[PDB]
Amino acid sequence: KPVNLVLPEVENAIFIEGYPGVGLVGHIAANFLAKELDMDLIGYVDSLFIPPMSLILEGRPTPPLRFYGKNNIIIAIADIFLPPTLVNEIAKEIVNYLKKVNAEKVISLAGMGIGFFKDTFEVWGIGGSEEENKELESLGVKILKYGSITGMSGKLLWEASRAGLKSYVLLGETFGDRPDPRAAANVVEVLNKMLGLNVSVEPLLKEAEMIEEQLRRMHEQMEEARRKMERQYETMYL
Amino acid sequence: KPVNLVLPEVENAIFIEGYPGVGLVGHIAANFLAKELDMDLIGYVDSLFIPPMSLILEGRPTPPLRFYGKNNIIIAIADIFLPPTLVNEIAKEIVNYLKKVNAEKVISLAGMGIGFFKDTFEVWGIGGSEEENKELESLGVKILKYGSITGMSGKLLWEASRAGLKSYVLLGETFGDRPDPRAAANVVEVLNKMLGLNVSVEPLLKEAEMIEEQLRRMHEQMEEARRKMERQYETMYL
Amino acid sequence: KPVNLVLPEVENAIFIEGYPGVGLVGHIAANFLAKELDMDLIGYVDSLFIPPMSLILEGRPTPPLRFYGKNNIIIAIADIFLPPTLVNEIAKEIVNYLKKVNAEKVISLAGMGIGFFKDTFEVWGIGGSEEENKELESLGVKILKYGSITGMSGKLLWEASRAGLKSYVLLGETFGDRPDPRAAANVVEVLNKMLGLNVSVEPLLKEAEMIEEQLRRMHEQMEEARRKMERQYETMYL
Amino acid sequence: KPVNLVLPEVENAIFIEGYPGVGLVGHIAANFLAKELDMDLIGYVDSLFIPPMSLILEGRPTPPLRFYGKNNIIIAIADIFLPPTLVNEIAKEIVNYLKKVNAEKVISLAGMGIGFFKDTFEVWGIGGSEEENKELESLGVKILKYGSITGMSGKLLWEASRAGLKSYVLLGETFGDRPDPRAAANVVEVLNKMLGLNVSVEPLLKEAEMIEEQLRRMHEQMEEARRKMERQYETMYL
Amino acid sequence: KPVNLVLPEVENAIFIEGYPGVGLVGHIAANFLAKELDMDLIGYVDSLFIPPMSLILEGRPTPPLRFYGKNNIIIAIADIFLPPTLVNEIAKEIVNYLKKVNAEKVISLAGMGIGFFKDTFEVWGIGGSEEENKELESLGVKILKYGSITGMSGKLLWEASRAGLKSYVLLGETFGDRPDPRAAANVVEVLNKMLGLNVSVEPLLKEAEMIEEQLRRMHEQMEEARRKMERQYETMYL
Ligand SMILES: [Cl-]
Ligand SMILES: [Cl-]
Ligand SMILES: [Cl-]
Ligand SMILES: [Cl-]
Ligand SMILES: [Cl-]
Ligand SMILES: [Cl-]
Ligand SMILES: [Cl-]
Ligand SMILES: [Cl-]
Repeated sequence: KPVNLVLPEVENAIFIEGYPGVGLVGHIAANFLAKELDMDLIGYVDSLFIPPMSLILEGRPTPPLRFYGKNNIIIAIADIFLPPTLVNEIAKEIVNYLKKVNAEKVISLAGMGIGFFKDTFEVWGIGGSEEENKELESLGVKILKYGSITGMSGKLLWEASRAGLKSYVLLGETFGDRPDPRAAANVVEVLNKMLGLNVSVEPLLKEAEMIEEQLRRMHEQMEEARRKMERQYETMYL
Repeated sequence: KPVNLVLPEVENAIFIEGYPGVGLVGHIAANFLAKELDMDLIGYVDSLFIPPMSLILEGRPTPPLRFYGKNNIIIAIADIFLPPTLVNEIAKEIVNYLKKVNAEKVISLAGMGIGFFKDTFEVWGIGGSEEENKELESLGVKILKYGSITGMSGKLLWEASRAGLKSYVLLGETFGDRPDPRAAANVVEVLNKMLGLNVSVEPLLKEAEMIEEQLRRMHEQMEEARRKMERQYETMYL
Repeated sequence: KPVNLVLPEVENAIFIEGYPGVGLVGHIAANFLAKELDMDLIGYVDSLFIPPMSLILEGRPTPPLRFYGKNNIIIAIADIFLPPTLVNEIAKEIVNYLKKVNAEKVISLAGMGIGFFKDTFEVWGIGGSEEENKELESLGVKILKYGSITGMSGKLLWEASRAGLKSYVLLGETFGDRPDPRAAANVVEVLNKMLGLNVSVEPLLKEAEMIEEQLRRMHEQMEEARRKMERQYETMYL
Repeated sequence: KPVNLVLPEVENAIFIEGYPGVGLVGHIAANFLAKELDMDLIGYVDSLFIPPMSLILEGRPTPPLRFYGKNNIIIAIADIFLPPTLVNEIAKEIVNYLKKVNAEKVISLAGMGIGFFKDTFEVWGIGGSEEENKELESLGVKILKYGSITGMSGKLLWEASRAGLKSYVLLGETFGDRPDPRAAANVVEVLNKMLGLNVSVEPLLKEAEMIEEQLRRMHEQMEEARRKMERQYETMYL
Repeated sequence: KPVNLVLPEVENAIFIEGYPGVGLVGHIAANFLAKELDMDLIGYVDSLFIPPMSLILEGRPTPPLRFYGKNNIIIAIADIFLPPTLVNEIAKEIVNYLKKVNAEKVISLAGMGIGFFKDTFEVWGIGGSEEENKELESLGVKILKYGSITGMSGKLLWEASRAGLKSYVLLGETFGDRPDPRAAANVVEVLNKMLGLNVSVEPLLKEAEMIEEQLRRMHEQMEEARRKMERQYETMYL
């Protein structure tokens, strides 16, 4: 067997997947939820085809593909992109596990790279069947009419619905070229409504401001430093 | 088994295949027929070697290789190019299914990239045996004397005929560098005669005009906008 | 099993192979013989690793690797280059078949890319053993002393001789950069002497003249057309 | 199987691994310890996927992946980088061996590429569990809070701890672009404290000085030589 | 099984291997010995992963990897480089054969690419164990202290010694960028002393002179020809 899921059964699990993707939208959202709900590391994906590494998080070695849990919610995180065939093999194992445990919901978190000059960033959605499309509509999420969703999200959407599970994908609009905690927040907001979780997305919006403030400040200091050096060169040498 | 066909039996099926190819001729033709005959999604190809995705069509997740049906006609569609060995594996499974169900006809839809400065775009044809060549001649389709037909179309032509099925390929002449709904229409016209379907190719010809009108109009507005900006720069700054 | 030879037994077969190669010498020679001896398509090579296609010849679908026959002569043709390991696998199956049927002769047709400024184009030869070298000498074919022969020809030469079959390769000298029906003719001439076939190589030499006449004429008309356009531009605009 | 560990059992082994990596920090450290503790070559990794070579050390042929030993300490050395899947396969076999022999400690030596203009080069650490983190803290090694450790080190850290073994990684800060015996020395110092070995890191610090002195001296002589040649050209030819 | 050695048993064989490598030193040496000792072609390596070809030597088809013999000495020759894993597989089969027949010596011939401006070209050596190092010392061959020997030579050295066979590598220093019959001669001289063969290396040194004389002469005639053409252009056209 190329891929082994090492993951305890969690009956009627709500499974949320945020693999790396455009904007890191899914990934930031999933990681934020795992943190804010004080989830434990409950399992991981094991395969010879996952390249050798340990991530170190709060001084604990963790594998690159892992599962976090707090009673009934599982969150699936990855820190690497993976080749297509391996993704498919992992998706197979995940869907087997979700059938086994009669998972209540299968939710994939994703990003949609969508220009620069858009006023507000929406969250789009798609459901396994018309029933799930209706649910998403009733949380005021725009349903995606035409498109493609590649990667784990796209495969889970199809595979999980085909196995009779209620499956969804949320796609936060983002620039498409950078980590975007704001778009992740939009997605986490939709997830609050969907699951009644009441997690504040403030720390996420704070994080975004602090990054942008830091960038502005570093650019200021860089340019101020070269202007000082030019003025200094001229007074010394003209 | 590398490829699983998930497809109910349709006795004495007329199987039509329009995989992506030059001009998207086959693909547009097949997709148009599926739509205009209000076909249902009846099946799909499943394989670890098909890269992970869902297509979203009218807000429903669908796999990239799928089958549409309406009583006795099956239409095979793909939204991705596929590597040669996988194509061969899919062809094997398709031909097995068509033997099983005693398919009446196996028709591949394709394009022939053929210059720019040709007055009219023809439709060529080829049959599994001289019997099918004769049929195509009697619908005034030119028989291809010398050529190669690569991809699924070429393989099905040979494999299906070798298994005792009546097999054909229709090739719409096209530019060779762009989606061509007009050439698809030519092919759909030939398919009407062949199967007595009376599907209007008007919406297809309309679609082509609207695309071209839109392009012309956007190019007009683009060029008019830069001329305005030049005039504006000059009045402001000369 | 990666490669299946679908080929009826032909006792004491004279097997001639002309796979694509420098100059298309082998290939043109083999194809010409098959045509001029009104051979039938008697079989083919079947493998998932042969890329999907049908060639269309005289309006009949044929596979890319095929066998032509007329009582006791088999001619093996291919329309594609193939990767080394697959070539070896095909060679194995071919040699098994030739042992089975006690083949009388195993002849590979090939080209030798050899400069531009040579007056005459020779045909070289090599035999499985000194006995076959002697035969070739007695038809005034130069024996190749040192060299390598890659591809199917080289493998068959060795494998067929090692299985106790009389094996040969004929190599028509050619430019090395273009289809050369003249060099093919040289090879077919040697094959006439070797097998007493009396096939005229005139149509081949005719074909070469007509191609060269067409090229000269097109180049004339091209250059005459731009001279006319220059004269026309000058009279219009000076 | 694809990888065979040829290695005698050493009960309750202290296993130290220094595979090549940034700075050659791990590698230099491990190699130095093996030498200074007069270890014997006790085993090696054998695999068809290890490229064919012998290293020659003190006139003895040795394989590229080898194990050195002196009563209870095993040191694992490699002289080549290896592809990820092979690394994982080797890690599997190593961890199996370490379970078998109830290894006391599993220590990976590594480097951390970390800029140029840093005052001191530290040594960081990480442990399989909080118990080992505590040990490292009590030798005044900074515990790594966040990061990733790729390669054999990262995999062993996780795999060995998951099999109930006490596992650690030491990471010497280094420039990141060159062999760094100084950083290796820092790591060997930490290893002395951890295992009570009292190995002098002087020869290592000496080695670093001699390399740097040699570089400076060669650059001096090069530049002095071209200045002499310029002066000589001018006196000869002006 | 990927590689079959077709090679009669030769009890207590002296096995000499000269696979292509830097300078073609090994290869020229091995080939020269096979010729000068009037060896017969006794066997070959057979594998689907050896690319299809025949070499033609004195008008006989031979495989690219072959074995020459004269009572008790086997010489292994290859005319192609091979991928690492295949080399390892061939080495496995060779060492199995050498255990089977209780081979007396396993000698690899190789080159060491080593600059341009060296007065004399030495021959270095290395032995499987200290016993063989001593033998080589007693024929005044310098023992290599540190280095790596890649390819078949390196693998045989290790594998054959690990199977209890007496194994050696001789490395002729050479430029590193061209066929070097002189360095091959140096190696053949050492092989004479080692095995008491008294083969004159004169024809080899003669061959080198004739090549160099030919090069000088061709370069002379080339340059003399363009000078003549310049003089001729000037007298015609000034
Ligand atoms: Cl990341
Ligand atoms: Cl200045
Ligand atoms: Cl498309
Ligand atoms: Cl201006
Ligand atoms: Cl061709
Ligand atoms: Cl190294
Ligand atoms: Cl001067
Ligand atoms: Cl060579």
